[PDB]
Amino acid sequence: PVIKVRENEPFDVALRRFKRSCEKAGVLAEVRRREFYEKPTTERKRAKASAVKRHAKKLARENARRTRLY
Amino acid sequence: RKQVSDGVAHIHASFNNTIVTITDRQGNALGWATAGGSGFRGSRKSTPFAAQVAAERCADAVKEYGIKNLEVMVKGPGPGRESTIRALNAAGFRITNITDVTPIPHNGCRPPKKRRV
Amino acid sequence: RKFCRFTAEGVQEIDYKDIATLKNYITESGKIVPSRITGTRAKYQRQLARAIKRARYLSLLPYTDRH
Amino acid sequence: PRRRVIGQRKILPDPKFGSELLAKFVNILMVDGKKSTAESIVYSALETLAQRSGKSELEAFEVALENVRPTVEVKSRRVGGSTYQVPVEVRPVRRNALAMRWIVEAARKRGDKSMALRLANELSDAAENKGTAVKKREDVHRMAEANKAFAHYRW
RNA sequence: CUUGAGUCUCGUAGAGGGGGGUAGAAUUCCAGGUGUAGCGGUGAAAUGCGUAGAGAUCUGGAGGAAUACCGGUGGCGAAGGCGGCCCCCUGGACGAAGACUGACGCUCAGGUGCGAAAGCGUGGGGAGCAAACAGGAUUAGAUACCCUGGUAGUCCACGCCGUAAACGAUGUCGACUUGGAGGUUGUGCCCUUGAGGCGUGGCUUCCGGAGCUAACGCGUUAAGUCGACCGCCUGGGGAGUACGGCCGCAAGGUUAAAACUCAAAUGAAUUGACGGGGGCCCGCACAAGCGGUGGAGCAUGUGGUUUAAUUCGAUGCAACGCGA
Ligand SMILES: [Mg+2]
Ligand SMILES: [Mg+2]
Ligand SMILES: [Mg+2]
Ligand SMILES: [Mg+2]
Ligand SMILES: [Mg+2]
Ligand SMILES: [Mg+2]
Ligand SMILES: [Mg+2]
Ligand SMILES: [Mg+2]
Ligand SMILES: [Mg+2]
Ligand SMILES: [Mg+2]
Ligand SMILES: [Mg+2]
Ligand SMILES: [Mg+2]
Ligand SMILES: [Mg+2]
Ligand SMILES: [Mg+2]
Ligand SMILES: [Mg+2]
Ligand SMILES: [Mg+2]
Ligand SMILES: [Mg+2]
Ligand SMILES: [Mg+2]
Ligand SMILES: [Mg+2]
Ligand SMILES: [Mg+2]
Ligand SMILES: [Mg+2]
Ligand SMILES: [Mg+2]
Ligand SMILES: [Mg+2]
Ligand SMILES: [Mg+2]
Ligand SMILES: [Mg+2]
Ligand SMILES: [Mg+2]
Ligand SMILES: [Mg+2]
Repeated sequence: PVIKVRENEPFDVALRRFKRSCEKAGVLAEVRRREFYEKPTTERKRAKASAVKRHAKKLARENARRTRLY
Repeated sequence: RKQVSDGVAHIHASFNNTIVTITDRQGNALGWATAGGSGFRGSRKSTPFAAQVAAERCADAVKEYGIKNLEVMVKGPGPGRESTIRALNAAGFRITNITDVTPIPHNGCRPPKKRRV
Repeated sequence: RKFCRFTAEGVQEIDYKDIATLKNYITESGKIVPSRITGTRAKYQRQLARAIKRARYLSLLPYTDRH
Repeated sequence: PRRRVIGQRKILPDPKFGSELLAKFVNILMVDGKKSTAESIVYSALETLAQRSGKSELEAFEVALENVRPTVEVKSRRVGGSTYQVPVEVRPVRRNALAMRWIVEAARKRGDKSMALRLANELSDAAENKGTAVKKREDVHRMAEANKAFAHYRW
């Protein structure tokens, strides 16, 4: 994430542009992943659990589009 | 002693401490300041405020060199990735480039084991 | 909204030599953009990623933006 | 205070100077519901203070308040394995309350003969920026400058 | 005889396997430059590192290991498993059209081969990580969790071991039985008119109908309806143990009892209660405050002790100026 400040660019908006570039690159998330070793069984379990959650919200949304809370 | 007027700010932002080093374009250090060395220890050390104080101290540690503009290289995930940059700007510096230089291995060495805390 | 350009041009094998298109599927930092975002088919994504790795070997595209 | 929003009880201004500010002072000084003896102590102390330093009684009392009134305090927030003192700015109403209480406690700890003399010396010392009351303001502010690292981030 | 099972032709996808190269990040180490008082680590610390110049930063070098992004309830493999890129050798699967063989099939005790990780042998290699071990903490103790280090091992070659919650806790093969939304990979046809339409195969994910099921659930990839063969079970414990045999360098593996003892052990689901689970909301619960109690003397009640008797009852909150 290399940010170059342009002419008439306020510093605050340049810093904000830097946060986005780091965020889209996932630098902070990557370091969190690599801080400790995750057993291959664990990440496979974690990946499967995330896939289930991701799919579960897709199906659960439909029944909430068909329910009248009041 | 000598005037360079174009420096580079290296910011080492770990979870426990922040090290701010000002150097010229060729990597030769001119001054440094850390949160631990700025009157903060233990819990207080790993705070964005402590990193910001360190950046301010590193400015006076380098003011004699007459630096006008400098680039910022941020490394590490810890707090003080941001406050030190603002403190550098508030110190009277022209922030030209901001780049992240956090070491990201491409599946290199095995990291330590998970902490069971 | 995002469809597969390769399938719409009948690209057959993506060419590592064609740098112009490959830059459209790498991020600013040089990472490979997932097909979820570009909308490319799975078959061409494997061809696309394979092609990018060869270009990187030949130093036609950067591995990282830092280097 | 879990949910109950509480309004404000109105206090009558003092009989002599008609100040809501001073009426709170006699309430803080009063003990066991002896309001009349409390204001006697306060009124005589102000009379001594006014003559001892020239300024009008109400103006003189205010000057002492300005020198004792705090602007930041430390609330306490326990963390797993430690206790954190979070600096927080204090409301203008609580500003006066803390100053008034600190002066009264400082006066009660003084060695002067009468409570009026005990009080009158304290506002005199406070107006000149010395004594226990202002020392408390120094300690509260130093504590809240040392913990500026935990402010906002742990508010 | 050709419909089961095979062979041939043309293509397709794939981390399938073996061998050999190679590339870029990053860690560590070595040498040097700048530079100065801390670094590191934790819940907090300390051990440790540092004025003998660390950490930070820049340049050069060495070495090993693993391949971010792509990456996907995606793909391949009988299973175990397989993930940078390139080449060499090589297995299987699937689709299209036609031709060929003519039941050549299914299953399989014994047998044989493969088989994660750890472990074993020999010779290498060794960056990171890390059993053992050492120190620092934590604690009532702490042979732990946490911290600083760290050997075997993890890596390579060749042998050995043959075990895993080796799991879909579901043996293989074949046929049959309503559907819906996807993923992946072939293929036919239609103004290709497109980032189209209509079919037709393989594999795969999630729902769900009948039916089945103790229930949970399974549900054309069955745990439905049937057929073929194999393996296996017969209360809990003793015990996957002893003895014997076979295998192994060893660790051990495999086959596999009995006496004895119990009236249960177990599965699923239900109502509660509970959680150092979650959510929401309260209450002088905390917070924000004021005044006390605990110290003193006395009043009073209780315990205890004492006494001929110190009548009896009340004992966490909810007994103790209580029945009185
Ligand atoms: Mg650690
Ligand atoms: Mg020494
Ligand atoms: Mg092949
Ligand atoms: Mg014939
Ligand atoms: Mg057999
Ligand atoms: Mg092994
Ligand atoms: Mg060995
Ligand atoms: Mg050896
Ligand atoms: Mg350790
Ligand atoms: Mg020890
Ligand atoms: Mg270690
Ligand atoms: Mg077994
Ligand atoms: Mg397995
Ligand atoms: Mg089994
Ligand atoms: Mg179902
Ligand atoms: Mg039995
Ligand atoms: Mg029995
Ligand atoms: Mg045995
Ligand atoms: Mg035996
Ligand atoms: Mg509950
Ligand atoms: Mg309270
Ligand atoms: Mg008492
Ligand atoms: Mg009694
Ligand atoms: Mg009785
Ligand atoms: Mg009784
Ligand atoms: Mg009773
Ligand atoms: Mg009572």
